[PDB]
Amino acid sequence: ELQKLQWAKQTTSICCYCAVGCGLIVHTAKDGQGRAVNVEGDPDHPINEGSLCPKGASIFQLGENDQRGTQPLYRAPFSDTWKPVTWDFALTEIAKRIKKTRDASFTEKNAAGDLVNRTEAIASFGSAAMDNEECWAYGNILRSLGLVYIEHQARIXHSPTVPALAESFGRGAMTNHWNDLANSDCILIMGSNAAENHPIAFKWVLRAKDKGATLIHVDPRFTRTSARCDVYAPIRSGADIPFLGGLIKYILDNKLYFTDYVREYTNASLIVGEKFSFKDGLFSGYDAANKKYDKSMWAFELDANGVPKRDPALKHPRCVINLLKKHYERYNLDKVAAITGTSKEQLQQVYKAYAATGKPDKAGTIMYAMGWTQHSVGVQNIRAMAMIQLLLGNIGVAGGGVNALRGESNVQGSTDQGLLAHIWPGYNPVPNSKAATLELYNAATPQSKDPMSVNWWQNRPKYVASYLKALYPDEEPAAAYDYLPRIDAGRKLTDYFWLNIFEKMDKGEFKGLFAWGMNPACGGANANKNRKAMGKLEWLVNVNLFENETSSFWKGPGMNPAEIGTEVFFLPCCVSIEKEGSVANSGRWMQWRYRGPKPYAETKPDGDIMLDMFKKVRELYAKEGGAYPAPIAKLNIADWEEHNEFSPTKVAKLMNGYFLKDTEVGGKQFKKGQQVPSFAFLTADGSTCSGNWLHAGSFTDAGNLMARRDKTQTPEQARIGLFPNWSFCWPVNRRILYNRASVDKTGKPWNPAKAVIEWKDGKWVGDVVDGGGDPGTKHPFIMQTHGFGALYGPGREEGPFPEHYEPLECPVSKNPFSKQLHNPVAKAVCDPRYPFIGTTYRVTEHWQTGLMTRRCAWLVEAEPQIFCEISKELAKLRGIGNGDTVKVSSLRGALEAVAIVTERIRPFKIEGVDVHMVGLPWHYGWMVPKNGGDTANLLTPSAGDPNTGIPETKAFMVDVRKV
Amino acid sequence: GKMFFVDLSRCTACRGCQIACKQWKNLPAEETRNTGSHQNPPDLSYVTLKTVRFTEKSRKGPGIDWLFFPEQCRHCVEPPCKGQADVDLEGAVVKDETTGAVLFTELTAKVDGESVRSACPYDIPRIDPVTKRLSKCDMCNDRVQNGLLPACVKTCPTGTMNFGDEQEMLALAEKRLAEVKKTYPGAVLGDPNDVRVVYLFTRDPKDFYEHAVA
Ligand SMILES: Nc1nc2c(c(=O)[nH]1)N[C@H]1C(S)=C(S)[C@@H](COP(=O)(O)OP(=O)(O)OC[C@H]3O[C@@H](n4cnc5c(=O)[nH]c(N)nc54)[C@H](O)[C@@H]3O)O[C@H]1N2
Ligand SMILES: Nc1nc2c(c(=O)[nH]1)N[C@H]1C(S)=C(S)[C@@H](COP(=O)(O)OP(=O)(O)OC[C@H]3O[C@@H](n4cnc5c(=O)[nH]c(N)nc54)[C@H](O)[C@@H]3O)O[C@H]1N2
Ligand code: SF4
Ligand code: SF4
Ligand code: SF4
Ligand code: SF4
Ligand SMILES: [S]
Ligand SMILES: [W+6]
Repeated sequence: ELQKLQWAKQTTSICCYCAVGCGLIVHTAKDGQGRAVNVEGDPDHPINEGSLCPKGASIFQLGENDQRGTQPLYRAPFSDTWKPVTWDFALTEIAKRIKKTRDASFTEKNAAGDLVNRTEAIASFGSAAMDNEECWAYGNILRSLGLVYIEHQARIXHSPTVPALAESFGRGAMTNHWNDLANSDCILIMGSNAAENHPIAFKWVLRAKDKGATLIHVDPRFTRTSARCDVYAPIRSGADIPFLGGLIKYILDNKLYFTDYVREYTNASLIVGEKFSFKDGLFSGYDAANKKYDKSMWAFELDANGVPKRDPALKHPRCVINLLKKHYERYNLDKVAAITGTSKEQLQQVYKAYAATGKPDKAGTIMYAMGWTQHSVGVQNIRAMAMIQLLLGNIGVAGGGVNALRGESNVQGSTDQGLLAHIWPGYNPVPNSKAATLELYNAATPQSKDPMSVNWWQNRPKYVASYLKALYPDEEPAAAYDYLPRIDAGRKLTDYFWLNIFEKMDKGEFKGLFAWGMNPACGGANANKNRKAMGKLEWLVNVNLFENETSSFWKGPGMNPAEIGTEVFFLPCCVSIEKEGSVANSGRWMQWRYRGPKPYAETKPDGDIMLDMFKKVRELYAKEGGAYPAPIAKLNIADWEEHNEFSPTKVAKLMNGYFLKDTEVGGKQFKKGQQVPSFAFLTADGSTCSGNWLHAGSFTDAGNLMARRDKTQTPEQARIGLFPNWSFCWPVNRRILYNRASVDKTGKPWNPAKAVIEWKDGKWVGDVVDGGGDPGTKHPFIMQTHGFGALYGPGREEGPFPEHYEPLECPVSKNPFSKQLHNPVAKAVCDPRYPFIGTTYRVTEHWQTGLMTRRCAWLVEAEPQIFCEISKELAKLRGIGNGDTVKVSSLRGALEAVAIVTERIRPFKIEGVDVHMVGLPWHYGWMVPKNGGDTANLLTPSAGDPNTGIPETKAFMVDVRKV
Repeated sequence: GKMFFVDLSRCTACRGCQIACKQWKNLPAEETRNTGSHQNPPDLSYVTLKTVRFTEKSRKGPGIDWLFFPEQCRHCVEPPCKGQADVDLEGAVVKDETTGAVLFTELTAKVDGESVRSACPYDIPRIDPVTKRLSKCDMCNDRVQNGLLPACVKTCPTGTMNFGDEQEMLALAEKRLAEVKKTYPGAVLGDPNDVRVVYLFTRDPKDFYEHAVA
């Protein structure tokens, strides 16, 4: 035995950093009764097999860290010091702030006289870091209290992309999963630095290369990823759509599309209306006054029954595929090479390697993460990726898919639980003020008269009603519908989002903010503005592991605490390894993890903080009345708790759901109190509750499928690494989405040697089939209204086909592809004192704003200080020596950093001028360590895209000077 | 005996290995600063048994050859360092006969530390300026004896770090060298006959570090 581990209890956990979802083994002293003594990899976990990057590998030092918060702290207005306080004090006083703010601000009905039952005077940030049961509980508490301004991380990195995937495939989520990358014949990493940002993914990527795969990195910078790819192709910032449009023209010109797949499974054969046109960078229906499109002008020509007309011969000139060929003929090699800055030989090399996967028995995958997709045409960047993949038949197949890598360990889950302003759990929209009744809310789901089209979203009334039953089980859903807040049908949706919460804050329009598991004073673009703007709050509640730049904004650089009136409650939460619950990884794997050490000092799990806090508000309403009490008083928090504490287990069971009576559904008898076995058995009549329909099938009478640790696989499962008995993925354990597309109309795989599903003897074998039905009886994209993979995407604001519009304002004046320079549906100053393109990105060793990793000695030891990476050319021009101190400045702020002069950064060539890109990490903050530096977000602008409402952190103008 | 095979053609410089070594042993962190590199700590020391060395080499066309070298004691079959130390006090350095591990005991405070480092053809040993103890990678010999992989090997996500019986590892290194040559045709095994840590280099070992090979 090893003395260190000999007397400790061994439990399993899941990494608290990135969305790979690596397994841990935690050893805890006194057979679980004391502190952690060791954290390392779980050798049995099939994603990491024991391996950890330095973030997971250092979780012992994160947890057993004596800089962690120990008890609530209170900061009285204008004080220059924290006073330590009891949980009782903190939470009772926070409950009184909420009540006072709500009673004073609540609006039954807006201007137009519509019912809205909301408060706009309190906003909430966070968090993808909380467990799935905490995320769900959190959303329901904030909405019970009437909040609409409810945002977290997902807004910044995933919101600008998800609608690309939803339009193309019918769902927003990563299409495959990490293990599946090993099955790919060609891996295109584009807007991702996965070797640093998803490091255990490279176990599977280098395994794909062992099996013959070509690895391609397309990045403006040569990275740790780049060092291990076959092909590094530099691209100038914002030239992604030229690159991908050129790949589409290459595929059609050279006839490398998967013809049968394209004919049967995509909307290639659909006939677009005569009103569709495109000329000089504008599609038909353009309103030049409102900078907005009439999308009805893009409608399909519908048959007598209301079904889009198809020409399966693909001859009709208004066939999607024919309009597609015509749209992309402008993206020739010379034009694309000139704008991308990628050599013609290297474009040809990448096009020929990747388009070879159009072969039925070859698979290409695309990995992207955040990259530079933040801007107004990021959604169209991801559309082009989706369309390429559909052309090559790489959707639904092993080694295929669009692997939109999620960032934070549970950003998939936090999004699924609706911690964004526009969604309830399970991607049911938040009602607007015109959705007066449940019947009317339900009236908006489009129907299909195509019998082959499953159009699964028609089942929405079941999910909404089953949802309202888990919150308000004694009310009729129609009645409960009126307790939850509604947004203005009149307002721009982006008015309720991240960037506008900061804009509103800076105008004093908020009394209260919850900074729950986030560090906005470092996370938000233009930190100078947001730090000042946080002054204009009455109260700030911060729930975090450590004191930080947000909790302590009032004593930050250039701040005088005396002048600042904001009252702050700092509530210290427990680490991931000190609590039980589930996190949903990038692959939709919902994984259970267990408590190892008891919470450090007087820290609490988020669930207990939020439950106790709400209970205080409810007891306060039940003593002194106030604005519209019913939503608060009737919420069923009883199903959330067990032995007086937040119960992850009970909340997870409520999320899956259970029958409120004996019921017949899909011709099967179900007893009241039974767990719902799948969302296929939810009802709209109040027979069923489910906190989240996606979670229906996750915790059944069979028990907690998320806590399965079973590596049992049939040979066809093990050949592609599905691991279907390891935890549980939504929907209903379908590991690869769109898998019906992986077989012909008889149920035989395109690639037998890597089958996903196969029809053998009356049954789908391998993965769980994505949509029930015999081979050749259903369109494969069951969440699509029409049931096809959309090459032509007429629900996108920017147009049905991706078109290059220049996202770099400052150094570019001419569009080679059209007369239209910028997105015609979307005021950079470009002050010439700031000639360099600044960009922010990550390193392997630090996490987000560095609030967690700047407290971890081993990670600071490897990356102690903020740096600025620059080319030798820019080094030569500004007289900067390797390691010299530099000043980096913009219109928004300035900071000092260590120059790294490296050949890994090259100047761009834009309209025959050298433009220098300068690279900073955004992992640093003024609180810790000494000499670390401050956030790169001192430099960034808080001007974003009218349509995305997402800030600009990847291309902003700076100067860099030797100091 | 046991052998590491370290395939540097697979390394992402994640520095999982560097952090894992310190987590397993509960080693303190050095005071470091950025002096124009990701590399930190800059060097092995009394409290740093493994550091990932980063080297940028210019190449024709876009990008670089970015060379990563996670440095540790090579657990030499015939340890120079022992030969030097067995002159001041036979006992300070021993060889576990089970594992192959070359181990520095508490008795290294008695010998001339300076002299043992100079004997090491890989410049590996480091001195505690307080206790005059010699410290370095101990092969995680406790874990190995208990049938566990060393911390740096279990943590590695890429398949760079490999550990096992000297027979299986030399077998794997020969078979891996053949496959790797198809991408990095100048790839070589570092001193495969003298050491228990066999590095596969993608080119001139000396490009990875001055003491990459003897
Ligand atoms: N180690 C580590 N891992 C993390 C995180 C962390 O903080 N540290 N954070 C996580 C989170 S929350 C997220 S959302 C993800 C983000 O994951 P990534 O998107 O991989 O993260 P970044 O390093 O910000 O950006 C990726 C790459 O995009 C490149 N890039 C910049 N502009 C362009 C462009 O115009 N085109 C293309 N093709 N590439 C461009 C950058 O040079 C960089 O190499 O990572 C997650 N993982
Ligand atoms: N310039 C620039 N800015 C960026 C980015 C960029 O690329 N460039 N990236 C953007 C992106 S993609 C994102 S996702 C945001 C991230 O911004 P934030 O989420 O605000 O960043 P952090 O707070 O550092 O993220 C981790 C947080 O989780 C908390 N935490 C950990 N475990 C728990 C727990 O159990 N409970 C609670 N309550 N908290 C816990 C930690 O204390 C820490 O505050 O930043 C954005 N900002
Ligand atoms: S940060 Fe991501 S890759 Fe690293 S150990 Fe954690 S989950 Fe795995
Ligand atoms: S073998 Fe053990 S002691 Fe040696 S470098 Fe690896 S983790 Fe550190
Ligand atoms: S590498 Fe140096 S310290 Fe390690 S066994 Fe060899 S001579 Fe001794
Ligand atoms: S853990 Fe493996 S991939 Fe990462 S630096 Fe160490 S040897 Fe290289
Ligand atoms: S994220
Ligand atoms: W993110």
